[PDB]
Amino acid sequence: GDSILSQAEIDALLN
Amino acid sequence: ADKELKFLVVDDFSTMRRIVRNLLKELGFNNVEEAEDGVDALNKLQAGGYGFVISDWNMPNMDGLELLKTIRADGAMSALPVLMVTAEAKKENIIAAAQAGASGYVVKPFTAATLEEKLNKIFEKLGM
Ligand SMILES: [Mg+2]
Repeated sequence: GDSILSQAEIDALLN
Repeated sequence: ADKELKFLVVDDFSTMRRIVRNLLKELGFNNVEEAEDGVDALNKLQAGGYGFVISDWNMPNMDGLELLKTIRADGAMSALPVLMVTAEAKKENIIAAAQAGASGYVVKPFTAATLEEKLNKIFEKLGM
């Protein structure tokens, strides 16, 4: 699913 | 947070490494080494002494994910904080990276502010 995420979303699924 | 912490900045693009190096300097970190790709990074990491790795995702010979997996599987490098710095931001990567154990993820271009934030949360989550 080639979907570009926002920095805000990356922080949400990372940690 | 020891401003003496040796960083290995990995990116196949010189200008980007220069930018990162300088953003680190602006933040107080002057102990910065550069690598051109995953293999070159590993060749340098074996020499021990590195305390943080900032790695680009796309590089020839050995990309960021493979470098991260390689570091996490090596007994000696295993605990090395690794911050992925890529231009993209595909959901798959974020997932892969996290799965592989990336300490953090940042989308370039980024500011010293953003970097400082990320570095702080990682130094925190850990112990530095
Ligand atoms: Mg690259």
